[PDB]
Amino acid sequence: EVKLVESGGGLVQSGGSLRLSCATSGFTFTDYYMSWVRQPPGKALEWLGFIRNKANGYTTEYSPSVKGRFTISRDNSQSILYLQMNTLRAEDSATYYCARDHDGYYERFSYWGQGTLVTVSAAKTTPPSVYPLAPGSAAQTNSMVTLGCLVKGYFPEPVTVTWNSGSLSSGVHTFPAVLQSDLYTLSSSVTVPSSTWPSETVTCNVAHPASSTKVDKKIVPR
Amino acid sequence: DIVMSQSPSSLAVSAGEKVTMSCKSSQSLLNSRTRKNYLAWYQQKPGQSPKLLIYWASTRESGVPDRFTGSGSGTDFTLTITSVQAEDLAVYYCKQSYNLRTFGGGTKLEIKRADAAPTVSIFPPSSEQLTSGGASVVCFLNNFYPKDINVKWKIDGSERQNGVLNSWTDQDSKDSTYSMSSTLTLTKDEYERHNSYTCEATHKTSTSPIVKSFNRNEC
Ligand SMILES: O=C(O)[C@@]1(O)C[C@@H](O)[C@@H](O)[C@@H]([C@H](O)CO)O1
Ligand SMILES: [Mg+2]
Ligand SMILES: [Zn+2]
Repeated sequence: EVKLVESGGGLVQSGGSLRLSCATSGFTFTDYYMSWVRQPPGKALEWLGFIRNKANGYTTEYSPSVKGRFTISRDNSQSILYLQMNTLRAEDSATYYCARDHDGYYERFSYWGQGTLVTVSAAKTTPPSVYPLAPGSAAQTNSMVTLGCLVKGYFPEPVTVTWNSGSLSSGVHTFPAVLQSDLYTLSSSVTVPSSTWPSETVTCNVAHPASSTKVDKKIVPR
Repeated sequence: DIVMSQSPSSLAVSAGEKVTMSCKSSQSLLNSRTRKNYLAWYQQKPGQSPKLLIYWASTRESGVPDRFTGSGSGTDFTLTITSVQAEDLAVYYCKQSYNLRTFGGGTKLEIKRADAAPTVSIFPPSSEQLTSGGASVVCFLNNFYPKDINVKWKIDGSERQNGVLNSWTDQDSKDSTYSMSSTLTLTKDEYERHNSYTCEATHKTSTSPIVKSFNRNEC
């Protein structure tokens, strides 16, 4: 299997520097150009630069938008791709992707990483408060029951939420975070048969990488 | 100097129907040496990375369904989707690689489906939140269509608008519905001055609002 995995994203202040890495496997790394592409939240993809393959001396090119400020490199022993960013500004806040590029024959980006989120801001890292969402003395018995978790007051993005360590997958909605007085809040709902809860356990697993927060919140009745 | 532009910015299509979208380059992408157009299409589903669909304008990548077809040449390209499926919900980007690389601005494809009423659930503040002085009340409005919806919060029968935040999900990849969360935040002191908390949803699927409520005395 081909694998590309970005790492290194997180919070940085304006004017700072930050280096992203992209670990690859499942293909002959040296045969391929590699590109970095970024995407501000809810905006379009922007190509940033590439580094060529061994046949082309591993030379680099950049978009005018970052040339002279961003530098791309590669570790050909370990098949890792790098992106060094300097003098960062708000406009640089985005999800950064690495992508496999040209091989000398095909014109395509065959594979993309999952992306790493960079946030440029002066605000401080704040861990989330995670609160269970259980029905009050409501109808409850409707063949189904909807539970949730409120993930409140964190910074920066992102957070991850799963249910029953991913075991509950269908019937889950996670609502996009909203920014308020410098803090994000989101919620997640999960829907299951009420014969199964609270007969069986339902727990939301929340992680906030910026603060290395890991939370398991069991949803308890009453 | 290769400007890429796409059209439309967005549209919606019902399942089973055809989708047509356009991509223009400020200069020809046809490479004279290889006689191919250096133009690729990518699909970015909600919450996912982009995925290669078509390259060399018309070559369909292995593992990509036949209903996706790229066409065009020179400065003008088209991606056609026949028999659209719910899962095709995505933003579609075109990208030139004739001179370095440049992406178009994307086309957002929404799926049209039959109107559906929301399923509404209300949740009182947890004891763990109240302990620290705050009180959030949450309402889920799940699996409805179309996206437009109104939520009102009433406390002891009176509407309250301040301290309310709303968030819609992206359309669902399987049932083409939306969901939305409405969260009302109060201080503990103010939460404890009132008894009834109500979230009312008005959606075009009924002239009757769907009302969910809880009373603090009953907690
Ligand atoms: O600049 C290049 O290294 C490259 O080979 C990249 C290719 O994608 C392609 O753009 C090519 C041009 O067609 C020139 O041959 O240049
Ligand atoms: Mg749904
Ligand atoms: Zn050069």
